[PDB]
Amino acid sequence: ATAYTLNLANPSASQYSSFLDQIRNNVRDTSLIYGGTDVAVIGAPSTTDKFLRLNFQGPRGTVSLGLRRENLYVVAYLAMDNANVNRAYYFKNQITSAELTALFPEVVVANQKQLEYGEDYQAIEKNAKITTGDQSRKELGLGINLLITMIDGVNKKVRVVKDEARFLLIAIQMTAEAARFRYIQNLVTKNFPNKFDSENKVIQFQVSWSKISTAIFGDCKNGVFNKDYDFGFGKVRQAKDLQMGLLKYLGRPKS
Repeated sequence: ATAYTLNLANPSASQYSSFLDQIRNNVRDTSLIYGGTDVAVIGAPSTTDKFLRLNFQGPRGTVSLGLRRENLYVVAYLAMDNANVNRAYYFKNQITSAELTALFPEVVVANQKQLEYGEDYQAIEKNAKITTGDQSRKELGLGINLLITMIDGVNKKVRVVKDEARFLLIAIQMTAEAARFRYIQNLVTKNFPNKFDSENKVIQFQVSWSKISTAIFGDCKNGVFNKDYDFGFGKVRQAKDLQMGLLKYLGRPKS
């Protein structure tokens, strides 16, 4: 599969932004214009190019994440164990053994292992064993330095579910969610490269991806919604106020 790399040995705000735009440009169909806006839209499903590889390159090793091109959902990750041997962990309802070999060719078939829990946030959060606040992903925070610390929990280490789950929660939000929402991208660059607090607004955006994409696709004219909408953080009438980065595929515009 095609692969893009994020250098965490010498990080910079400009490089992080370029990384996110490479993801957006790879999966979008430039001929799709939703609600008269200039926001990128994911193209229709394909069988000739199903996955995308993202490499987190560090001074002491590289950890990789695999995503599905049709919706940016997570399918698997790659990391060396305590014996320095490469291993792959995957969600079975998302990818097959042969496809996994093409995605991560440095991992032999015998070292491919199925994950014992679902890829929905609720299931991953339970295994993360967070003990303060509402115990959800929000309590961990966000940021480049945080991604670096969480990667250390899986790079060249014996697998521990608690640490694996915490790594996945931050890796998914710093790639897929940041690609979908410029509000999240902007928080990361403003605070670069530090760890910082998350917000209720961040979570409200994430749970509303389908609803937001649907409103722009069928109830918006030249960037203006036909009625008021509230996704949790306030009333909105102009699509631009949502600062979207990538919309969900819902078909081609009518008329």
